[PDB]
Parts: sequence; structure tokens; C-alpha cells
Amino acid sequence: DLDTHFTQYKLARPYIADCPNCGHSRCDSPIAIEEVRGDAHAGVIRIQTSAMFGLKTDGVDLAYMSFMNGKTQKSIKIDNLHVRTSAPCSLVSHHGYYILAQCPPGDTVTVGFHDGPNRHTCTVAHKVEFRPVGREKYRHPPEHGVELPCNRYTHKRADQGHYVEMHQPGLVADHSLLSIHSAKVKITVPSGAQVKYYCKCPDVREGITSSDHTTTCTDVKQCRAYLIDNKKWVYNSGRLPRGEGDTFKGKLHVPFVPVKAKCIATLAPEPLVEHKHRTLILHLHPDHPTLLTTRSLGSDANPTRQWIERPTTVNFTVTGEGLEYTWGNHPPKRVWAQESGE
Amino acid sequence: DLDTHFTQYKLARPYIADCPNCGHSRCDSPIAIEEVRGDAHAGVIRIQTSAMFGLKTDGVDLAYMSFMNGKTQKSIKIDNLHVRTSAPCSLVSHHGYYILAQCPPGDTVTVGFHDGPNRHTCTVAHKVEFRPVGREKYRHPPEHGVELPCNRYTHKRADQGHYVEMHQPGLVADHSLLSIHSAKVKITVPSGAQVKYYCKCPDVREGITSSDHTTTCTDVKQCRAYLIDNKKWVYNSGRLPRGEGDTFKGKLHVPFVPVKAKCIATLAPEPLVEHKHRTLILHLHPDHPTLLTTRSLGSDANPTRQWIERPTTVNFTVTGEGLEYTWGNHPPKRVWAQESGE
Amino acid sequence: DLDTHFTQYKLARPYIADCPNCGHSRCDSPIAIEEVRGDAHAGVIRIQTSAMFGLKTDGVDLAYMSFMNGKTQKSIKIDNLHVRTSAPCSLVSHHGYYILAQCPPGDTVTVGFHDGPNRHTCTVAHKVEFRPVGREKYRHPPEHGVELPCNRYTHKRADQGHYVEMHQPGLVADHSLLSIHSAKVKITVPSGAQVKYYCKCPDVREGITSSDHTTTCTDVKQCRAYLIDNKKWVYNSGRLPRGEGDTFKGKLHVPFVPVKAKCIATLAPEPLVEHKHRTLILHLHPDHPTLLTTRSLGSDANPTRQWIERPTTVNFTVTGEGLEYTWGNHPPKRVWAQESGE
Amino acid sequence: YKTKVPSPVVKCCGATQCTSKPHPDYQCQVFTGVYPFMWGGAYCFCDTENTQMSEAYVERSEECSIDHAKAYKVHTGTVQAMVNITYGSVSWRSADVYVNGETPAKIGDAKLIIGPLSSAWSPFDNKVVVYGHEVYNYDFPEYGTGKAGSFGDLQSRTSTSNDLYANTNLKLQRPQAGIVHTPFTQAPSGFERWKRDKGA
Repeated sequence: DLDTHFTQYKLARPYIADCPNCGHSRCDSPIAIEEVRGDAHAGVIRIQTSAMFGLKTDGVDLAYMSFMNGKTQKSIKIDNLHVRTSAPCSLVSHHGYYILAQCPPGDTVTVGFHDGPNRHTCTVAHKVEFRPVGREKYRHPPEHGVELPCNRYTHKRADQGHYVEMHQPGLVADHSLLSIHSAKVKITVPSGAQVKYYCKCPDVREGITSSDHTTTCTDVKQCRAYLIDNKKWVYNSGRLPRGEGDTFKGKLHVPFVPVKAKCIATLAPEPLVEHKHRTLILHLHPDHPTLLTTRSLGSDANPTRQWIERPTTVNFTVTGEGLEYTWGNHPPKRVWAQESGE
Repeated sequence: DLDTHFTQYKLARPYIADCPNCGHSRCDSPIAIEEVRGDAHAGVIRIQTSAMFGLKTDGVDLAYMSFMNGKTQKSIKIDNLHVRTSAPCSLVSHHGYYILAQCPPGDTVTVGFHDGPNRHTCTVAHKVEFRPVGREKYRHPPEHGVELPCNRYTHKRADQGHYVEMHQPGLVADHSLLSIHSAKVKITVPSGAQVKYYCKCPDVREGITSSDHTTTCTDVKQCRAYLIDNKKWVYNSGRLPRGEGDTFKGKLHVPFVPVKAKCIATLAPEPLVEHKHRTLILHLHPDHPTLLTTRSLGSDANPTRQWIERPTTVNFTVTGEGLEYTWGNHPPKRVWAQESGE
Repeated sequence: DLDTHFTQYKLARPYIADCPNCGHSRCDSPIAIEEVRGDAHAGVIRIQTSAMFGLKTDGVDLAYMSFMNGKTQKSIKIDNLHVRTSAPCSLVSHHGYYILAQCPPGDTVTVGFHDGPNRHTCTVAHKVEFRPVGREKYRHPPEHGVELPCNRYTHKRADQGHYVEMHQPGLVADHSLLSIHSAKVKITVPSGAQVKYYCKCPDVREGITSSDHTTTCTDVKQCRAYLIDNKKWVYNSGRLPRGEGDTFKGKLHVPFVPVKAKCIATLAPEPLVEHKHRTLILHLHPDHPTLLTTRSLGSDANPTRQWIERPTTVNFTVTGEGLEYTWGNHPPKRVWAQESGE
Repeated sequence: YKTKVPSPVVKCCGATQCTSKPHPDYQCQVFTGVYPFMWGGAYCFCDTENTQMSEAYVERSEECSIDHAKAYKVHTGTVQAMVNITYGSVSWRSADVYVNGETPAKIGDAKLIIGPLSSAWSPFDNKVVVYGHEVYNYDFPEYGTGKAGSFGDLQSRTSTSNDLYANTNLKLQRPQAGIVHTPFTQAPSGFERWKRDKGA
């Protein structure tokens, strides 16, 4: 059932916005990255391109690829997507404007497909990290260890847990329109779309027309090449110009809700328990920085906290009634230290 | 002489095991990575894929590529191998199940070829570093500097210095076998291989057969799709199910022995020697963190150690009889400091 | 006007030198990297390959690609260039031997195109960073913020601000020449080029010839396979053997001059000004490490400096006459703190 | 600096004595015992008489023209001001003046004599370094002396000045294992530092 979210698919178009460091510098990429969310734990980021990949223009195959080239879409194959950061990421799934991808940490986020003639990427700043949930501060999820309640995004699309406003596009520039009528500047239209037109000189002042000419002005560089083409709504990017007329409809879901997955998760190597008189020597040797902590169960709590990444023999003045001990997200231990001094 | 280790080649097959974060998550890749060894110095790691690249199924060309697709091999070209870590590695050589590759440091290890229709990679956690041998703590081998006795793996295959046990595979699942005989679940066989079969219901209880049917059960999901196909042994991966019958033969070498190569190796920029009265001022300025140390040659040793990465003017109270001075793996200096106070 | 620097184009050839860690190890790549310059601010590095991409051998299209294969050029398309570092860089422009590319920081620099049959890359060590100009220590240029006078290289070629010496090549080895005349070692010539020849035995002692034979010696491995082919000059790489004859002409410009561009540049979030009695409490919260500093305008200066990356409530004993305050490259503020103690 | 290496000589059988060319900090050292792999394996047929003469001199960067610190010996000079007086009923004059106590400036209608001020604190010290806009009242060592690595390892009188002083401690080392290249072992500049371990 890839055919349950024609809310977005039929009615939304691949938006195009201003990528900030688009290979060279600020281009206008269709895959312009907004709303980077390195807020989960599972090595995953949910991203929004302004491009709406997924099904085609019409009806088929999530795994195809529709961005904007020109005023027009290009609903073709996804062949060579690349999200990346400090390292190349791993795609997880796309739906709508939105992609989920398993990334490592990275100061930035750097996205891009390959149309085939050109690289045509888009890149952005965003502070990314991946702490796993647990008192172990890994840099990456392992193959083993305990499972425990992480925060993470779904693989799936059949999703309604939230919805973001997606009303119309404003106009857009297209000076490919403003040709010349052998002495006058000549506007045309896409398909009968609504072209909003006048020039610095006095001539036609609104523009809701088929292909007009321009009686007064001559220069292409002093005219209103506009495309009110609101047959398909958009995401309400900050890098969108408002459609000044109205808040049109187009409430549209988000696929990648943050969910309470139990990540395959961390585990720190077991401790070396060593006895002394009402005292735990613990030669200790972790894999990664591990937050150890305890609770001397007297009404005097006297707890301790210390991230341990360097192997360290530590000590704990255990009392008569007991202490507990938390080697990372490994479960909490407990200890009777009554006498040992005879 | 690529034809001197048919111990492995003829008799071992490209094993398939469970990769831990196989792009998405835990797949079963033929290139499932076990025994990562970032234990040498030369930027090199020796790896074992469960896949046996090298010669083909039969007899030719180390630089071809045989992994398992299906129950079956696929002995074809190596075209687009990629080992990588934090950065893309450099292959060094492959032999058998095993590849040597020059890598930088990396929290993980991430391997993968390209069959051509699919990326089909495999990735794993492993703490990697490359200290070069020397009192300089570089991050990478230079072009110049002194040579000194590093630990490192060979390029070659004509190698017997160790051998790992490689006995049979256990069975494997293949539910492509368990078709339906229009009402009954229908098992088949690869080539007359030994298919170990029964279902939760009571029917044929061992299975050492050609293509059987199943009188009793009907559902594919309650039957024993097994392949005792022990015509070719395997590596004894932890991600192997035991061949319960026996410890069959198949003692098989390792190519990439750790050897006492003299790495092209480190060297720290020369010091600035400055005289004082029984005292060496040394304005110092390294390339990388350099472990400096000395030995005041009195029976009072009074040595010193400090990694120096930040340029630092240091001091050394030299005695009458002498001191020595070790600017990294640059050779040890020596100094007469008799009087200078007249 | 891509046709204004035939100084280099006609007269210089794609040089080939010894890359240091050419995938495996030290190869001889035509794109051998010398003179890495991570000395600007704008995320940019100017690099010299020993290869001269740009126009073809003859006259057309900067965006084509001429390296040396054999003794010979290969003036073809640039299709799949890759400069990279810790991450993949972004090309900016090429001219001559020289490329400009927008890179992130990286311990190394790692360059490479794809001829099509082979990766054929080249890599090198070089300490790279990108501080933007400003009291903010970013890691990367943003989309917004103030403009201020950075140092940076141009996009363009119409450039004369400096010129580097580019005189002849020395000879080069080519043992493809030294074939065998069925018992004697047989040298040939490229096109009538000047082949400098003799063997360890006594035979022809200079070699300025067409295809010679060798009366005396027989082994290819004891002869002078040389190519004095000084019809096109080179860059004066350190990895060049001298043309022993002379300092020929060939003074040749540099395209990518460092220029006083105003980078789109940094800006730190505004401070939270809080009043106290002759004292500025300032709860402060930057994006990146920001060098704050002040000047108590008394003839007692009493300034302060501290890079702030961690959000910090700070304090400043303002005097009667005034203080000034510099939240990063955000403009300097000023403050009247007369009394407030009534 | 820029260690703009001139391309080394490689004599194949026997020595090539180097000479001390007058380039700034012209470091040159003959080397033997090579076997230089250059595109065909080695090319010089001897094995120890293979000689390699490395030479490297210091030269101003291209950034030296534009991105460059700048020392000064700073004396006191003479202070100025664009004094507005919206005078009386005149209501305007915005004139540039001096401080020396006999200079008038008859701009507008009024004649005005200023100073000399009593507060002779030149905030500039005697010795100053200057960089783009950030001015440093630094005791720069001198032209002709600056220790390598320290500030002023390169010391050119001006940008045009072909002569300079380059104490960079540039020390060539022999290339490795019979391959063509030029080990130049050198302190990165005291202009590289002084941009990230500087003063305020």
C-alpha cells in the first residue's frame, strides 16, 4: 500500500529553494535542505528536501525521483542518491519531500543525487551527533548489547501522527519567458498558467493572461517574469516566497514520526569486582566513555558520577547496609558489605 | 605462482554470514566481516570476509571475485571493491577469504564491492588506529624519515606461518526449496545435495534425499529447509552454525602473516640546541606529538618523558658527566656539559 | 576569452611526477600534487597537479582534460574529477596545471579523476583549516552574516598578478623504447625526439638519434632509456629532474591569485544585555567559539580576551567613562555606566 | 614563505657539486646513493654514482602581496580632527584641522588654533606590527634577524623587494628509496602562527 498518501503525492510538487553552499556557493537546488533533525539516537536523520521524490508525477513506485528542472518536474529514477556528512550516510527511506537516512555524526549535512549529466547536490550546516540511549557514550551503534527505549524514526509511510501545513507556492521567477518580439519584450505562458506581469515603464499592470507582448518597455531586465502556477501546493519552506493571496488548504502529514523503538543498543564490558574491607576496588576497562554512578543506600545518599573512558581502578566506600553499582546501561548491581575486619 | 594454495581455493567456498549493519540493518552478506585486525602499524588492516574471493570456482586469476548468491557462488570480476573506514581505504591484496587493505584510523570498518545491479556492502564496528613505530605519534605514514622495525602484513600469498581451522559448514536455510506440490509442501535439491527434512507435523523425519514431497504438513513455514552441502569446507566463523556431525579436516593457512617489515617511518624536525650553564634550553617545534625523553647518566637516572605536540621551549639540568636526548625516533643525542661559569 | 593564456596552454605540457600515496603507495601519477595552499579563508584551496588540464593539446574548451599517459598526453573530457579531503571537496575552477576547489578542513589532501577504465587518483599530506575572518571560529561558511575582508582566490583566469618559472623538462625514463633487435637491445624514438643513450658496456655514448640499436650490451636493464623531449616546457616541480642543459624560457603566470574578496562571513548570535551597578552581566550563548574582548576606556585599558564556545554568563566591571564590547565580528558596542547606586 | 623548489638535478653516474646561488635562503645539498624511479622504474643505470642535487630557496608567497603582516618603527607625528562647529548663527563648518598650536584652518569663516594637546600617549608603541586591519603593538624582532618559526621568518623590505631575509631553517633531506622528490624540512611560517597563536 504505497497508494495511501495521495494527500501529498497528487497535490504537492517538488519545491525548489536556495541551497546555501550548493557545491560552489548559493544556488537554487530543488533538493534544498531545510529542517535537519539530528535529534534521534539511532544514527538516523530525518531530512526535508524541497524536492518531492517518491511516486512519479502521477501514480507509481516510491523508488522513483521527481525534482524540479525548469518550471517543470522530472519524475525519473532515484539511481544515485547521496546523503552524506563527515562520512557517506545510508539511506533509510523516502516519502514525499522527506528522507530518512542513517548518518554518522557530522558538523554539517551534505545531500545530493546524480541526475546523470551533472552531480547537482546540496549541502547545509547542522550540528549532528548520535548518543545512543544508555550510560555509554558510543559514537556508533554496535551489533550486540541490551535493547532499551531509544528515540528513532520509522521506516514506513502509513503515518499520520503529525502533519505540517503545506499550502500553495507563491510565484517564481522565470526569465526564459521574457523573450523579445523583435523589438518588444515578449512574455509567454507554461500551459495557460497565470503570469503576473508589468515592467518599470507603464504597460499591462496585473498579468493574468496567455502569451502577452509588452508595448512600452523593451529590456528583459525591467519586467515581471512571474508564475502563479498554484495547481500543486508546496512545503512551507522559509526559502519560499508567500503566495500573497490566501492560506490555501493542503494540510499534509509527516511520514517519519519519532517513535519509541528499542534500538539495538549499547553495553559496556563487565567490571572486575575485587573485595576489600567495606570497600570495592574495581579495576575497570570500558570500550567507550561510560557514565558510572552509585547510590549509598543510607539516608545519606552520597552518590557519585563520572564518565569513564580511560581504564581506571576506582574505589567505593561501601557501608553496612549496601551500595548499588551501574556499569553503564548494564543493569544495576547491588552489594552487601558487612564487616570483613574480623 | 598463484597456483600453490589450492588447499583453500579448491576446497573452501565463499561463506555467507550475518553482517551487523548491512546498509540498513542486519542482513546476511557473503562479505560478512569477522576478525578485523587493526593491530599492525603501517596503515594496514587484515580482514576476513566470509566471501572467498581470489581464483574463480575452478582455477584462474586471483583478481576475480567469488561470493555466494543463493546457495551458489558467483565467481566473476572484482571490479569495484570498497573497503573503507572514516575514509576510503586502499586495497593491498586479497587471498582466500582474506583481504589486506591500507586504511586510516576509524571507529568502524565498512566493506563492500559492487556486483553491478546492487551496492551490496557490509559494515562492522572495530576500534582502529595507526601509531607508527617511533616516539612520534603521527596519524599517517610519511614519504620520508628513518626506517625502523614496524609490524605489518605481507603483500603475498606464498605463506604458511600460521593456519586456521577450516572444517565443514553446517546446514543452511533455503526456503526457495520448499515449494508446493499443488496441495503439499514440496522440497527439492540443488544437485542431489543432502536436504535435512521434516515438518512440525509427522512426516519424513531425517531427509537424505532427492526432491521429496510432504505427505502431512502443508505450510512452508513449519518445515526443515536445510542444505547439508559439505562438498566444500568453510571458515569457522562465529556466525556459522556447526556441522553437527564431525570435525572434518580442512586445516588451511593464513596468507597475511604479520611480518617484521621496516616501515618507511617517522621523523620529527630537528631541535634547536641552545647553550646555557649546565643547562640545555631547547626551543622545540615538532610536526606531530613526539615523545621526548632523556637519561641523566649519573647513577641518579632522573629521566623525563613528555609527549610534545605543541612547540615548547624546554629545559634540562645537565650534569657534569653527561645527558642524552631523544627527539623522537631521531637517533639519541648526547652532551658534555662541564662548567661554563668560569 | 578563454584564449588569452596560450603562454601556458600551447607551451606547457601535463607534467608527471611521483605521487606519495597513490592509492597503494608511491606511484608516478600525472596529477601528482605539489603546493597545497590551505592558506586562504573561504573554504578554498588552490592546488597544482602536475597534470595540465584546461584546453586540449591544441585550442578548445577549458573544461576538457589533458594528463600524461605514456610519454603522451590524453586531452579528453574532465568527466569525473574528484578533489577531496576529510570530505569530498567542491571544484571551483581549473586553469593550466592548477585547480581551485572549495574544501573543508582536513589533515590531508586527496585528489583524483576517473579516466574511465581506472580510478587513477593521487593523494598527499597537508595540514588544512578554514578559519573565517572574524572573531568567530567557525568550521564552515554560513549563508548569512556580515561581509568583511577575507583572503580568497579568484574564479578566473585573466590573471597576471604573479608568475612562476616554468622552464623545460629534464629527460624521463621510458623502457618501452628499449626493445630487442632479436639479440641486441633496441631503442626507438617517439617522433624523432632526442633519446639520450648508452649502456653499462661501451657502445654509443650520447644518443641524439632516430631509432638506434646497441652493438655491445644486450640487457634492457643496463641502458639509458631517455627522452629529451623539450618541445613543451613544464612546471618546475621538486619532483622533476633538471633539464641539465640550460634555464630555458617559459615564465608563466598563476591564475588563482589570492585576492581581497569580502567573504560572505560569520556572525555570532546577539548577546543578552543585563544591567547591574557599574557592571554588565551578560548571559551569552554563541553558535561557535567566539573571541570576545573589551577595552575599559580609561587610560587604564584593562582589556579581556576569551574565546567563548560554551554559553556563559560573564561579567564586566564597567567604569564611569565607558567600556566597549565586541561580540565576535558583530560590530563593537559601547556603554555608559555611570552610577546606579542612588 | 613558499618553498618554491627549483627542480633538482639528477646526474646519473658521478657527482654534481652545488654552488650557493644568491636566492634568499638558498638551501642546496648534493646527494648520492639514489636510483630514481621516474615512470620507467629507475632511469640512471649506475646504483651509487646516481647523484641527486636538491636545491630550494625561500620566496614570497603570492599572498605576501596582499595578506601580509607589516612592521613599523613608530614615532609620534601629529593628530587631526574633522571639527564641526555649527557656530553661532553661522550654523556650520565641518573642517579638517591639526593639533599643533599655531595652525589655523579658515574653512567656513572662523580661524581656529588647536592644541598642542597635553596627553601625548601615543597608543601605538615604538615598534608595531600591522595586519590588514588588526594592529599589534608588537616588538617585532627586526628586518634581517627573525628566528625561523618565530614572527618574521620571512622579512622583505616591501612586496616588490626581491631581496629579503629568510631564516626558515630550511633543511633539505635526501629523497627516499630511489625516487624523485625533494624533502624540504622547514618550519611553517611565523606568519602562519601569528594568525592563530597571536596577541590581541
